[PDB]
Amino acid sequence: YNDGYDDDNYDYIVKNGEKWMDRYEIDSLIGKGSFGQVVKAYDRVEQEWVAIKIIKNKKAFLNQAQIEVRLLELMNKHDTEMKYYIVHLKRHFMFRNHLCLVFEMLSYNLYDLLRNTNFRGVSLNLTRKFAQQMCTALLFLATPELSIIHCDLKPENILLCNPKRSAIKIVDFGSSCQLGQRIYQYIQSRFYRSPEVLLGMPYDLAIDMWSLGCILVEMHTGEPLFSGANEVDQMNKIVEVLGIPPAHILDQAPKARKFFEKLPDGTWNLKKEYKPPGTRKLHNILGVETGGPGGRRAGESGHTVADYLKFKDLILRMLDYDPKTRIQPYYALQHSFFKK
Ligand SMILES: Cn1cc(-c2cc(C(=O)O)[nH]n2)cn1
Repeated sequence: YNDGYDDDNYDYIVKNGEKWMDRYEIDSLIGKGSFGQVVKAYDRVEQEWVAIKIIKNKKAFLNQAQIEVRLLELMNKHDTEMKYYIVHLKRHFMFRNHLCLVFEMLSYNLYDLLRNTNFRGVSLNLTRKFAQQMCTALLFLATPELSIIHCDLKPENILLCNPKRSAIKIVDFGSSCQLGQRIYQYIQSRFYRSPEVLLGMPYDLAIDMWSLGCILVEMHTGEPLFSGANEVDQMNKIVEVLGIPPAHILDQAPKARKFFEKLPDGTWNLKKEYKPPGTRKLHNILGVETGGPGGRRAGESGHTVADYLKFKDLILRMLDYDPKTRIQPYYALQHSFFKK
């Protein structure tokens, strides 16, 4: 395989200590994905640490990574400080028949941060810092020239700049596209997957705001909001919290009847275990009136009933079933939850 450089997965066989083009010293493997691998490397020439994404030696992944490079370079062009919430691609090159994207070195992902809380969550004040940054990132992505749908927002794809600060960036535009082909695909990681995608409808940038709402509840509670074992379980768990989707959505949805039944009067209900629809209130999940998630924020700074009510209002607006009326990033940033 590839003069002995590749395994039977078309991944490059990483050897710690290896030196590339008399410039990069491979330190270690920090990441694996469907695209290939991510390694920590010291760039001798610029005297800095870098994350090198080594794409599999297979034309499908190489072609996809060429779109990824194009989108990252498109974002890099922009003369705005909002692009500093997106991972910086420094350059790319072909090496031993692998396309390599050289990124800035970031730190732990938000999933590592949740594991460090022992899955009990971070303060509302830290959740607020992360929410403000992520809404600015999505405001940037929805710049008309860009119109980029990330398509895979989740804690694992949000990384701290460094382990000491609250500063974060979005990584992994490997699954990303520009708005244009209004088509259905099976996309987003299941826990963070929007009702429109579950329902087989075409998607737009609002799917990233759905994911963000799920992420921010999980950051504070310590656990995924909607942890489906499959699509039916995923939709059932969404309906536990938010109730039955609007009829005008289900009437247009190719996969409506995978989860719902149309009754003789044209109203819809869940198909033939689960809490009844709308019984698992976000009010109760967040512990608005009971000192936060499992009561653990009882008498803490900036954890008032009014603080929780603002958070709950913002999340409910991000978890709108209707992608047309789902809150857009600018209006999220104007939300009273951010007024301190
Ligand atoms: C620590 N670190 C990981 C990364 C990184 C970037 C990506 C990506 O864009 O796909 N994946 N991992 C950067 N720094």
